[PDB]
Amino acid sequence: SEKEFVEHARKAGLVIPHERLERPIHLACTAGIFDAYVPPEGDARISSLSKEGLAQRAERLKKNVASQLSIRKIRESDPNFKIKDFPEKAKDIFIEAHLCLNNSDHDRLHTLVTENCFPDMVWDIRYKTVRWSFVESLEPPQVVQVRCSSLMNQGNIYGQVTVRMHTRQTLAIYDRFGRLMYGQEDVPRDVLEYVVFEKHLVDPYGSWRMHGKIIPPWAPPKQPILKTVMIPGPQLKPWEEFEEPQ
Amino acid sequence: SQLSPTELIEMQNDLFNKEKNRQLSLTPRTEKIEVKHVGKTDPGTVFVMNKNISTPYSCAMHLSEWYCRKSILALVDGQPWDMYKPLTKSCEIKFLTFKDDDPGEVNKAYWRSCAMMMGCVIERAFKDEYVVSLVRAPEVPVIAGAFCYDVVLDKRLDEWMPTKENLHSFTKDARALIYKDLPFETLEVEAKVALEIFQHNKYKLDFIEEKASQNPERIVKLHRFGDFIDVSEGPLIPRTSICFQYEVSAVHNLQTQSSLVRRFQGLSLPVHLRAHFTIWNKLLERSRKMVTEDK
Amino acid sequence: ISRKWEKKNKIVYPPQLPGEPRRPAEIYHCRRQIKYSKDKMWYLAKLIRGMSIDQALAQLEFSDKKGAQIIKEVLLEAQDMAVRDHNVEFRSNLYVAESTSGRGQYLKRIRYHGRGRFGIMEKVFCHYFVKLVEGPPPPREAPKTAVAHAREYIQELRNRTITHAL
Amino acid sequence: ISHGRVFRRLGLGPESRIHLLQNLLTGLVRHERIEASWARVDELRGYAEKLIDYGKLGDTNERAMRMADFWLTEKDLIPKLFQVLAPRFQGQNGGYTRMLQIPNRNEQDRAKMAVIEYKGNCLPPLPLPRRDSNLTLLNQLLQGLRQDQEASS
Amino acid sequence: AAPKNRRSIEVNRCRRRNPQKLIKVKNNIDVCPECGHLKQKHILCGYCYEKVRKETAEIRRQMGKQEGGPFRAPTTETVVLYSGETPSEQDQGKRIIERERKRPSWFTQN
Amino acid sequence: HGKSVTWWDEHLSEENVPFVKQLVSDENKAQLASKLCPLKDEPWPIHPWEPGSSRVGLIALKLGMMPLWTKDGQKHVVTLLQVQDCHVLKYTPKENHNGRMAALTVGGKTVSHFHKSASILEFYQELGLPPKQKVKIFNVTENAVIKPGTPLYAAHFRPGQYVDVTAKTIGKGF
Ligand SMILES: [Mg+2]
Ligand SMILES: [Mg+2]
Ligand SMILES: [Mg+2]
Ligand SMILES: [Mg+2]
Ligand SMILES: [Mg+2]
Ligand SMILES: [Mg+2]
Ligand SMILES: [Mg+2]
Ligand SMILES: [Zn+2]
Repeated sequence: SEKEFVEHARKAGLVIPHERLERPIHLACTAGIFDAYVPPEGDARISSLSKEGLAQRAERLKKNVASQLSIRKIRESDPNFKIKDFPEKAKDIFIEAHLCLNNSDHDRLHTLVTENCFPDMVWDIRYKTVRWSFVESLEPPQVVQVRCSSLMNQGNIYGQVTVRMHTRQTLAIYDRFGRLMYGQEDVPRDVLEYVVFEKHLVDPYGSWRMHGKIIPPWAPPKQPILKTVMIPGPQLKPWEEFEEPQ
Repeated sequence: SQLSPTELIEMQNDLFNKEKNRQLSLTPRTEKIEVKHVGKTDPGTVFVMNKNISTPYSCAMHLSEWYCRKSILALVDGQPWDMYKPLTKSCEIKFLTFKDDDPGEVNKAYWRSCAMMMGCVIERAFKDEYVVSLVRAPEVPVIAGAFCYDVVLDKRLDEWMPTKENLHSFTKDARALIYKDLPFETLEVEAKVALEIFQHNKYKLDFIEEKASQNPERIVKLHRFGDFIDVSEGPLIPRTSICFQYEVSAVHNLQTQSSLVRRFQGLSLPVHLRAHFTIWNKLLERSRKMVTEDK
Repeated sequence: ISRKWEKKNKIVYPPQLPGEPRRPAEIYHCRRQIKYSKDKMWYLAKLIRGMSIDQALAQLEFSDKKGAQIIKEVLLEAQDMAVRDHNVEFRSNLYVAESTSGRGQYLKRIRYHGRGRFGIMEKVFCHYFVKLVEGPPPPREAPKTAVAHAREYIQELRNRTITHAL
Repeated sequence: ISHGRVFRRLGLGPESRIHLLQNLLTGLVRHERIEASWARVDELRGYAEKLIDYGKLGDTNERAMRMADFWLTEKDLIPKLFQVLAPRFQGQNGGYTRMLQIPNRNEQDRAKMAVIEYKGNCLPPLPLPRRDSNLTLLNQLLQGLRQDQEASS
Repeated sequence: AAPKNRRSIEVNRCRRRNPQKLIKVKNNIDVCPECGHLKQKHILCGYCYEKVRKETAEIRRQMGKQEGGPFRAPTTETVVLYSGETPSEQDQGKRIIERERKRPSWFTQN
Repeated sequence: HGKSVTWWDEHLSEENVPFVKQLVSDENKAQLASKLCPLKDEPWPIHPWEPGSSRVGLIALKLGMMPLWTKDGQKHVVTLLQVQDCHVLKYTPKENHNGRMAALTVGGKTVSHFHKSASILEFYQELGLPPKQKVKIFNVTENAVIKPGTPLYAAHFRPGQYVDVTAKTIGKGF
């Protein structure tokens, strides 16, 4: 008669077990972004100008003091690094990383995107079906700025490169039942992004990995979704009356 | 013109659908409109609907099935609105039922809708050898005996009052229309296009011109359910199946120096407000009496 | 133990070609190890088969069974999954396609009678399974009319052939 | 065979039946609104109607005082009955109390509840079932009959 | 007595699923006009009554603090007044109950 | 369509509930008082009495019991049976009911319209009488047929006659 149940699952955390790790956790990439680049509000109109856009961006590279120090830091840490050749490598990484999501291959995506970027592009589309393609690139990519941070705890240096890319993409997200959800397939919408890359310099391997994606505050709103949503009203307990803010 | 009754109905449906596609094509992209629910029951609810394709019935479906069945007329801002006419701009919505303390707007709409059903039955009851011309549906208050519809009949059908069986035949046809579930579709149509729809009916053309004179934009409202198209003023109930008790009471004669109009009167009650058999017969007798209220 | 109802929500269908009929949504939800009994829970499950979710909740709102509250929680939390995890708009457009009750793991105890005798007591646990499908509820079948019976009987008399004929 | 029996078997017998209604009636006088089982509240309605009738007799009538002595088990309620409840009810003859069916208690027993109260109590009003307004479609049709009937007759 | 044979599942299913033993549906469910919740036609709304009961308890709790003794009861009528209100001429001569919250909508002053 | 249950007093407003009660009440008095001329509304022909003929019974209400004494000093107990509203409802031909005697239908006391079936209310509307509580079938020969709608009174029985009584006894349960 004396038989009872087992296996009740709960997640409990304390400070003591976390401080008793014999081998400290090793992080391949930093968590946050050191400095967020602030593009001027006129980039939506400068992008239609060829000479003005290229010349202005080139000056910003050669005039920043902190950026030039970071560029020299990468050169000293690792030779054979060229700023001119970087955007073509960054452009190919961007295309390859998204094509991995189309094929839902996670093994390749781990090498392309970083640890802080992987959950954002996988979590939501885990059970969905997306179809992403590249058609054109109206403006060649430009390097915006380069930053570095020296963590004296272990001597690790991370080199973040911010790249502004004007891309023409065709995005269509399908529901798990096979019905269309977000966008069409044959519309080449023009999109602009400020992709931030990251590379570990102390690591002898040190692959170039995409770190984050920065959207300008004044960016146009994204295309509306097909599904209709309803924002629920405030749940009211019986002894509380509704108040209308104005 | 030589148009059989089947062809003239088909012509109007093709014309009505062609106008409907034009209105849909006027909106190339789906635009999101924020609708705030100012109803007593559920304040603070915000809807995000699509422009010109989202109807308040679809707005009600987000809440529960109770709003789908109880609600009859929606109140966009302060203007009465049908439950199958698509929304246009961001606004505030409220649902009105029969149970509310001021069902005056809903009561008028129900009285208008039942008049339209009688016109469909009357038009498609006489043989093709006789000509039936629908004039209008005069606006009578619910406090009167019953709703009335004016129909012009053939010149050789002047000395003919329908018998008791003939009057009951209209009710049986009306109940058959109630049996099938046919939604009411509301469309805003330009005045000249409306004249094309009602080319055969001289009286309808005069009615369209009179209504178009009250609006600077020369815009009129058309309502279609099933295969019948008619011009009416004000909104209508969303569904045909709302009516439960329907009956054609009697007919009356109004002779004018230019023409003779037949006034068909009938009394109806909805599913929600159905009455007892004893009360229904008492109300049916009053509907037999003449109703005279035009202005 | 067996847990296959939970894994039915992970099935991903291939994308639909344009022009094909819209695929109605299917939501699978269940609750494990409910203290209510298996047979008692069945009557509640039989009640709400084929009804829309809004009227299914209304019937279980006023039911006095202890399992009425348990089932109502399951439907409410399954409705939230349908409108959020799935792209099911019109949260009132769902109907209970299938509901049933299974048996869980029982605990055995000793029940005393007297004269030194005893009886084994079974603590009863049951599971509840519900599947919600987007769309209006299907129409319930009406009983066969007089003409339907006559048509079948005449058809039956017309299928007859000479038995052991040639 | 319970033909003609208007009373109900409650508690442990005829004596316990009175005492159960004695405690309920005392709570009803002090608080002016109590809720209990529907069967017990229905029985309590009959006594609460006649207790006010004894209160109207007066503070000097000996029978009323002895009757109120037994039923009001708390001795600070007798002055209240003869000086608050009795003076308040002078117009109506039998419309002293209201009974409405409260939903079932949220407990295991799932009993049928009822709420009993006195008219004009100093408490928030109960959500009484309100009838349809005269502007409703059915009422408007019937008002047409009355206006026509009163016009001729 | 003891059973003679085991009941087959075919017989048990007929008995356990007879229409009498099934749960009957309820057709007297309606939406409350005031709060929009569910209630039966002959039963007061559960949400509205719970709204009243919570307020009644607060009023009675204030009365208890105004009569410390267990056998202290007023000999006069009682009137409840909320914030921003003063007793009327007809309300004089009666005990006053003060509540800090604003007067509720459902509660009606006379 | 799961239509909700309804009753006559559900949708009636407080200002119309007294009106509807007056409306039906006035109809009953007009209908009952219009049937008080059986011989002035073209009745069926009346035949003289013949041997072996059967008359039409009534439907009455049992009030109570009283003691009664005869001229020889003996004591008897009499039961007060009151006829409240008795009208013949319908007549069935001889060959359609039994084949030997015709059937005459008699109703009971007046009841409310609001609690009867649709067919029952419709049946009385055609005749023009308020609904009855209990309806019984009487076997009557062809020479004693009465036009439906003819009122009947307690004078139908003259003192000195022996009569039968049929009614449901007192139910004592299980
Ligand atoms: Mg022992
Ligand atoms: Mg055993
Ligand atoms: Mg066992
Ligand atoms: Mg009894
Ligand atoms: Mg007991
Ligand atoms: Mg009683
Ligand atoms: Mg009995
Ligand atoms: Zn409520």
